[PDB]
Amino acid sequence: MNIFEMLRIDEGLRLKIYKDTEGYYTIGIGHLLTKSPSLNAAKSELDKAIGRNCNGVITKDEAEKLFNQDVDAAVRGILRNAKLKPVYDSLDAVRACALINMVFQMGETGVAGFTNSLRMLQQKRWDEAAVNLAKSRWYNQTPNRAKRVITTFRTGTWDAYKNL
Ligand SMILES: [Cl-]
Repeated sequence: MNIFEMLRIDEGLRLKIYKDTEGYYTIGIGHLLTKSPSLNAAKSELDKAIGRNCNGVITKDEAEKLFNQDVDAAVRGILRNAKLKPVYDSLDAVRACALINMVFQMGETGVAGFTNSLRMLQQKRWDEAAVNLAKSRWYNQTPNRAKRVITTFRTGTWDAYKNL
């Protein structure tokens, strides 16, 4: 298991434009297109992103292209973040992927607000951090996903993803 397989499990893969859990226009492997309610605006962003006339749809290879780009951005993001970097550098591999997972899903700015969880993760207070992590809109809105990620932070293993 690696970050790509992990995210693939959490985001699924859709070739036509879809509304995500928050009702936002997205496609591929959780590639957010736009926060606006406009399908056309989403269609525009899709074309701009792919660099061709797609008319709301893409291929698997293009999806994977967005995907590779998005994963890289999250990492680069974390590494550039004053608040995220120290935590990220402090984690073992497996746990680091979980941080990437959250950033991919919510953005670096959103994750940077889990101040207390962040500190706990920094201190290696696994169980304590898992509890704090659960006291969030994140967990209340996407419970099964949030559970997998928290379990990962708690155990340092891929178990939450085994057998899926
Ligand atoms: Cl969920």
